[PDB]
Parts: sequence; C-alpha cells; structure tokens
Amino acid sequence: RKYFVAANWKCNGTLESIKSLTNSFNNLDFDPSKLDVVVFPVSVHYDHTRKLLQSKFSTGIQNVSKFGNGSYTGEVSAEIAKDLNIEYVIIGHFERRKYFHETDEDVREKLQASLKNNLKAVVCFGESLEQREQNKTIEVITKQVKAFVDLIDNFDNVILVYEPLWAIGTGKTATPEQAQLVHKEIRKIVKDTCGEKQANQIRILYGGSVNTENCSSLIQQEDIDGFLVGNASLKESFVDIIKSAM
Amino acid sequence: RKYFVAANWKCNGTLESIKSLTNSFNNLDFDPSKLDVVVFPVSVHYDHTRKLLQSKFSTGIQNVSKFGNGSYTGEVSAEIAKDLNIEYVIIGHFERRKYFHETDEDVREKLQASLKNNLKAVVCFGESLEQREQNKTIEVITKQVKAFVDLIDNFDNVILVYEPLWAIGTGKTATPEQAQLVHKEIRKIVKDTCGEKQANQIRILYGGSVNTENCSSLIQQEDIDGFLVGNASLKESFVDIIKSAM
Repeated sequence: RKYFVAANWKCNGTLESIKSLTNSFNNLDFDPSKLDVVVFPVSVHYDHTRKLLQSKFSTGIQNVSKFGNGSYTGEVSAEIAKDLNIEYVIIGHFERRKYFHETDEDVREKLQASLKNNLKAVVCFGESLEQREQNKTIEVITKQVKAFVDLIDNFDNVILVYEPLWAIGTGKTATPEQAQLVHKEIRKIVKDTCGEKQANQIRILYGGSVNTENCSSLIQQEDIDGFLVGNASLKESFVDIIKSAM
Repeated sequence: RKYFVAANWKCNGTLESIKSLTNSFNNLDFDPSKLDVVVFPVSVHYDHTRKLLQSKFSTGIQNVSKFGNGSYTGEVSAEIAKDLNIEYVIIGHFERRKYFHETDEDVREKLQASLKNNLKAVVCFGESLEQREQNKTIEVITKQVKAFVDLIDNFDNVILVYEPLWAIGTGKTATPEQAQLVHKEIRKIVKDTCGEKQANQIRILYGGSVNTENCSSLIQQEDIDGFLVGNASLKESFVDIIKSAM
C-alpha cells in the first residue's frame, strides 16, 4: 500500500506566502506513482495554488457540503468540486466537529455525496482526553468508524486519519508506539466489517502533531501509512517530512 | 441613497454556466457610481467569476469566519479576504442560521471581524412564520438588529437585508406594502440608536422572493433600497431586475 502525505494549511496564507511556499515544494524530486502527496489550501486560494503547484502534487479542499447544489448559502457541494477537477476533500476534522458542531451523521452524508461524485475522501476521527482516561478509546473509535464504513466502495479512494485529541493541546504527548496500537486496532475493525483484502489496502494516516524530528519514527510503524500535517506544512521544511516517506 | 442590487448564487454553477451568465451580465450598460451591483459566487468560483465580470460589477463571498487566521479547518477569514481584495461578504443569511446554527452572537462577531479588515457587509435577518403569527415581528426584528448595530462604524459599508422567512417556502406571499411596513420600522430602530443622519444613509434591502414581475413594485417603496436576489440571479433575465433599480 502506497504512502500518503497531506498538508492541511487550514486557515492560513496570503498570495505571497503561497507563491513562496509552492516554489520550495516544486523543487522536490519525486515520482507521484509511488507516493501520494496532497495539499489542502483555503478554498479561495485553490485556483491560485493549483496553478503554482506542479502536477506531482494533488490538491483538495478542507471541507465539503453534506447537501448537493441548491439553496445553501456558503456551502461548496461535491458536484461543484467535481466540475473543477478537485480530487480530494477532508471530512470530519476535529476543528470542524468542535467549533462547528458536525456530527458523525454529517460525516457520513458528506462521505456519501463525495463518493457519489467520484471524489477521493480523507476522513478524520479520534477520541478526546476524557475518553482515553476512561479506557474508552476503542469504543469511541469503533462508533465513529461504524458511522460511515459501509459506504467505502473502493478502499484506495478513502483514506482514514486518526486524530489523537487527547494529545492535542492538552500538553500531553503521543509515542509512535501508542499510535501504532490504535492504527492496528482500526485496521482490525475494517477487516472484521469489510474483509481482509479491504483492510490491507486502505491507508490510515496519523493525524497528530507531526514535525521533521518525529516523522521518521511514525512512518516506520507498520500500520501508520503516512500523515495529515498541520502547522509543519506551512514551512519549507515540509519537504523533509515528505522525504521520510519515500 | 444609492440603490443596491445583489445576486446571491448560493451553491450553484459550473465553469461553463458561469462563463455564459457573466457574458450576458457584461452586456448591460449601467453606471456603478449611481448603482451598486454585487454578485456573490461560490468560494471556489470567486477568481473565475472576478476575471469574467467587468470591473463595473462588484464581487463578494457568501460567508466569513468569526475567527481570524489559525487552526480552523474549512473556514475563510476576513483577513484572507482582505489580501485578495474581496469587497463584500454576506453575514447572517437564514440558511446559515437554520442549517449551521449561526447565532446573533456569531453575526455580531463576523461583522466585527469584517469591519476591522475593511470589508463591506450585507447583514441578513428576519422573522419566521410562527413568530409572525404570534405578532412578534417587531420584537424579533428589533432584537436581531440590536445584536450588531452598535458596530456600524460607517453607514455606507454595511447593508441590511430583511428576509421574510414566513413567506419563504410556506405558500404565503409578502406584498410590497407589507415589506415597506417592516423596512420603515427597521430604519426607525437605526434612527433610535445611531442617529437620524445614519439611518437615512444606510441601505435596507428586501431579501424575499424577487423576480422580473415583482421587482419594480418593491424597489419603488420608500424604504426599500434594493434586493438580495436568490434564484432569479441564476438566469439571464437578471439584467431586467437590475434595470428596475436604474
């Protein structure tokens, strides 16, 4: 299974910083048929970013609507994304679950709309610190995955991302070891409700704090197929995090 | 008062449909110093629409974040909008209050972030059918407007829009005389808290169902200064609606 490295620039950037950052990325020599590298810029920055990035890199958007075309002011539907040749979309990120009250049901409806319009999806989930302290991680993870697992028609087109909320912003850290354990568990859940061939071809990315110092330890875990990088993707050094996966 | 005519395309359009529509809009000869005409496309269609529309047309986006730059996956900040020279932003649209749970508190904060970044705002509000039947129209409209009006540092940069939810999708029809009554009262609220001079300079648009048959009878009302047009703005005949305000 092919490694996946994604850059989530979130709500950051200017036309200038993006011109400056895309040039550094373009200097990276890599074969896109042996590694997937995706960049997710702010929606209004999309065209500009797609024009500055060489086709080596794939591009997507940070969110997509659960509804289709219609009277939904401010939403970007999956068909609109499809019409523009936007290949990937991020769904269920915890900032969207937290600041904007997206539920597991919004996650599944968005995943369905995306698959219906032939877009590839990056689905996020993970447990909070309160839930981990109560030894409930597996119960919470299985509930979040069950909400949408039955829609995956092609296990190459849907990528899973585990976000260890308990270790995000709490002033706690995750050891690659503690991450690999959850990934293994997630893969077992996919094996048991979808099949063995499906479980072994689907990528499960680590979605915690990833930098140039620990990216090598994480990728080397058999069940960690890459990452969804936040802050560190806003720096030129991000080319180093991509090298570790090749 | 300069009339204001806005096309809210909501979540609609393709590259080819927009190319064909902008072409048609560009054929209408109007003077921007005497009439404001703004079109709001989907975020990912913005650059494309801005390049196709002649500079006499103003453009904006359908929603902004209440947060600034940072870890807010999927949001677009006022600050990013400023860097791209995006002139207008829609705030408080009923579809976002309904489907995405945005509150008066949210509206207030998005307006504050918008004004701090030199963006002009179209602020929406209005009562529902249930509220209108209990004879609470004024009470509701007063509370919604009072949630943000003290922020208006400048009465040419903020536009108010009354949306009669009670007639949007219920089978009721709002008549010009009925809309005028509410517009007159909206202007009184502004008079009572900002000054009489301020109240006579701010534009209050009607955001109910507008078309080529009823536009002239609405714009002709003394307290109605234009409209936020929904689906009629996805047609070529939209030019006829702009004309009614010339």
